[PDB]
Amino acid sequence: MERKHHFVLVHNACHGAWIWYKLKPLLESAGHRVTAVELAASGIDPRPIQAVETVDEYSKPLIETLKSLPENEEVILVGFSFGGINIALAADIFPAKIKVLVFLNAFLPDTTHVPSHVLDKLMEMFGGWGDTEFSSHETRNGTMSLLKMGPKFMKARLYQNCPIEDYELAKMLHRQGSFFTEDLSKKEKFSEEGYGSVQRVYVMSSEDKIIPCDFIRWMIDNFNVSKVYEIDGGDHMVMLSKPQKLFDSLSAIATDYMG
Amino acid sequence: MERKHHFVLVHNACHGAWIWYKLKPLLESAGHRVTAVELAASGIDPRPIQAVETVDEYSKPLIETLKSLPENEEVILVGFSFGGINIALAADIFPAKIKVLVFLNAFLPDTTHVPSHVLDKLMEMFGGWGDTEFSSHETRNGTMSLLKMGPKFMKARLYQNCPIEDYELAKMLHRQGSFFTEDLSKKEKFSEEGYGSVQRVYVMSSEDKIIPCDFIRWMIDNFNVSKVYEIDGGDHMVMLSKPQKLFDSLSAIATDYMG
Ligand SMILES: [Cl-]
Ligand SMILES: [Cl-]
Repeated sequence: MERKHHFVLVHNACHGAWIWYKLKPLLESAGHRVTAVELAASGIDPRPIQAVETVDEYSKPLIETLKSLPENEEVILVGFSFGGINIALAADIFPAKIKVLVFLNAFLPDTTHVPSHVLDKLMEMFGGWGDTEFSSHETRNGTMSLLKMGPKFMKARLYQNCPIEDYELAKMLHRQGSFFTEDLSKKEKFSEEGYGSVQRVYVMSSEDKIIPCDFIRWMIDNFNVSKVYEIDGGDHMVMLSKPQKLFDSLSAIATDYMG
Repeated sequence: MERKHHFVLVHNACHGAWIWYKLKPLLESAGHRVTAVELAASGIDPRPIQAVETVDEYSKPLIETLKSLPENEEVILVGFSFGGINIALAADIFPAKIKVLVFLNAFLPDTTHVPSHVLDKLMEMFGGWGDTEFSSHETRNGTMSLLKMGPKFMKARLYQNCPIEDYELAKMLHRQGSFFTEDLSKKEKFSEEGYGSVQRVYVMSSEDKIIPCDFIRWMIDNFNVSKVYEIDGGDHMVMLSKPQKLFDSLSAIATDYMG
């Protein structure tokens, strides 16, 4: 039998581990191991976002998950949306624990510009946020920009190809979050020796209404990847709209990083 | 077109509003209004269970939902498992807002024994807690007993007839909870003039492995209902294993209390 892999899955801002509830059993039925991280103030994490004042604090449960792996184990690290930023922060700390980073409908940062750069670029040309609620929270680290998605924005821009049940679930579970853009704009740039050394692929949905295909090509042109996979018909929440096709993409990646 | 109704849906201990993600759109597509309540320290509520020391505090979100209804509106109030206790507490406060109580695989308290009676009986009877973790927390008014479901327990006793994705989702979202047995033992008996005045029906799954079909009969024998509905092949989490059959039962209940 083909050697199986351990996938570590990292969710998007304002969501939680729960988003992987369709994908996780598909991977485990194929014989792979899956860890679905719950970031700080996400899902059922007990902290409010107001208590998590920096991106490193946000990302700590992922760093802990990697720190805790047995010696010499390497994972397939999948980051979704803002999850791309978290996996890049993880790869600058534990590069040798990661076989390949998988940027799934994700922010793909570089090692030349400040770590906020690709978010700043998107926020400039984002289109509408709809009924999304923006608020500020003042901290010792400076002012944190918070957001709470609105349900019309969710339906139109994130979940438009998802079953109604998944949209209802999402309504029931999403939380106020942050993209930590202030904090990312002050952080030291991601390193070529850490992050930049790790193998990376991109998986894009063809109907992502949040992270459009032109912006993705821009990111990749600033920071190349070894291969691009496309999921036809996926919305942004591709693990909910097209879990099987996502499985297929992940499987194809895993067959490339046998070794 | 026949008259539609507002269903207020109340989840079990250690879960949250999310359990209703399948049922809610089935009920709304038929023209009914649904409010899926999140109780305190449940789901994404921001409190820990330790902070909610009394069943009244636990149930506050449900009381608030009922208080906020316009004048003269009446709902079908569905309580699932522990949710039976919550809906009896609500019916003792706002009996006039409730067209009918639906006890869904639920604890069905009486107006004769102390409020904890049916919980205390199940706890004497039941020998399948498995890898459930039991613990205490001392409050200024007494010991509060807590529980955290174990995953094996969940699979065997609650989710055995659910899709594997539902079980994975539940692993991702269940929380430490409580049946408030000490607080319920100290509380005034449920009243005849409030709770006991409201119409009530029971909906039972035929394969409930935590609230056994014989114990349901014992409760109903102890405190009668207008009508009993049975969902064939449902496990305890029948809104996840048999959501269309549950929708059928609720649709039948709405037609008997039509107005
Ligand atoms: Cl995001
Ligand atoms: Cl319960």
